Amino acid sequence: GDFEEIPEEYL
Amino acid sequence: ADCGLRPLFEKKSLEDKTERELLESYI
Amino acid sequence: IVEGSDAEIGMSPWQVMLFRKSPQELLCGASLISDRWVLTAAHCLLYPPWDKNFTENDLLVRIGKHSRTRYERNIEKISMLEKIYIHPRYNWRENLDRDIALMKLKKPVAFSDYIHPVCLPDRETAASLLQAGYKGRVTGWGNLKETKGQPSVLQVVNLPIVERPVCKDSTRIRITDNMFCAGYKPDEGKRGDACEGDSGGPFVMKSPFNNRWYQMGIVSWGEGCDRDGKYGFYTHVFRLKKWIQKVIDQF
Ligand SMILES: CC1NC(N)CCC1CNCCN1C(Cl)=CN=C(NCC(F)(F)c2ccccn2)C1O
Repeated sequence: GDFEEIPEEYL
Repeated sequence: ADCGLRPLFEKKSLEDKTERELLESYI
Repeated sequence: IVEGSDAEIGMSPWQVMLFRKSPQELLCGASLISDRWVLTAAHCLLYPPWDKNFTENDLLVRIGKHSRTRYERNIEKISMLEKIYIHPRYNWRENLDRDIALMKLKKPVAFSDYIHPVCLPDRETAASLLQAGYKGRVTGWGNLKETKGQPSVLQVVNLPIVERPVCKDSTRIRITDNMFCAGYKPDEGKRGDACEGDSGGPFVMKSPFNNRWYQMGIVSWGEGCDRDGKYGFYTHVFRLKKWIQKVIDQF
């Protein structure tokens, strides 16, 4: 949702 | 073995805005 | 948290956010009891009635945060789950009895002024502190009211432990020993309570004996958010202390 994007490396 | 001790408070001998409330309750 | 207030930076170096990958969103609160073990409420991972049965490879653990939405660069640390552990005698069918669970990370997290583990109670500690009237502290990124919406930064609220009798007369749900309620009476004036989104978070008490913080309860369930006459029920960590130890010993 309204959350900032988290770096790909963690997904 | 070093839990419950916060780097930015207990560690520097600093209290927070309300922790006292808890102590004052343990009457 | 309803009727709470913004937390001070580093006020909860053990607070954890259970993050849902897709779609990215807050799942539950949690607490760091070890550099590799995180404790949380058991209904955050499993709850059939709502078709909730999250698999380990479905979440992320964001530790060291103050902001709810922003990826606080250079501070927070996101970790991956290796194995989820739910209490084998967890009553998701009736009253959420034994609503506890652990989460072993794949890589240990590095402590700092923002990330530090909390102490688990011992029979003695638990004995002298778990008493009606003795306030504890609850913190989370949940709703601000029962129905603004979410907060910007971590919320906090100090609440007083309530007597067994009172708790039981405030609901129709079967209140067991593995749980205790906390909150202010309608007359008492003060309010406050956890709410949807706060589940899993840590209910702690600072020991006046050695000034170390302890997690006595785990935010479990409730009927409405901050209603007079209504209280909040938290998992009684120490009573479930044995299962916790066993799970970490064996693994
Ligand atoms: C609304 C909340 N209020 C609080 N003070 C603290 C946490 C809160 C979050 N709710 C999440 C957990 N909950 C889940 Cl899975 C199901 N039913 C809940 N409440 C309704 C109920 F009647 F009390 C209840 C209790 C136990 C089992 C089933 N239903 C509940 O609470």
